[PDB]
Amino acid sequence: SNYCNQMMKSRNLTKDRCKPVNTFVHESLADVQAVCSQKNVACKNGQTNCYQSYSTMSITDCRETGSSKYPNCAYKTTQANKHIIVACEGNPYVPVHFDASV
Amino acid sequence: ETAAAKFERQHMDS
Repeated sequence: SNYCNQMMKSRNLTKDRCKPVNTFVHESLADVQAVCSQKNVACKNGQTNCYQSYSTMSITDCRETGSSKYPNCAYKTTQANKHIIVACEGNPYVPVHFDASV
Repeated sequence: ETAAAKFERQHMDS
């Protein structure tokens, strides 16, 4: 379906290039922000302010087709129920980077 | 734009 084509665009992720890969989360703001107080793990980059959600979450992987091309960005929409990993920073202690989904 | 605000624009679809 077209969910990804729309989302990437309305969230300005297709402005000056086509962001190849992007994950969206279909949970409450409160639920996502809560991960910041869940399972502390290492970030992909070596830092240690990342957290893995205790629960899987309803997400959606957006990945540009091999045939896509700016300014006509095109994505395959893939839905999933998976644990997310985010880097939390600041006060309030909230997500500032999406690290991974497992 | 803040890092937090960017996270939402990019990954938040509640």
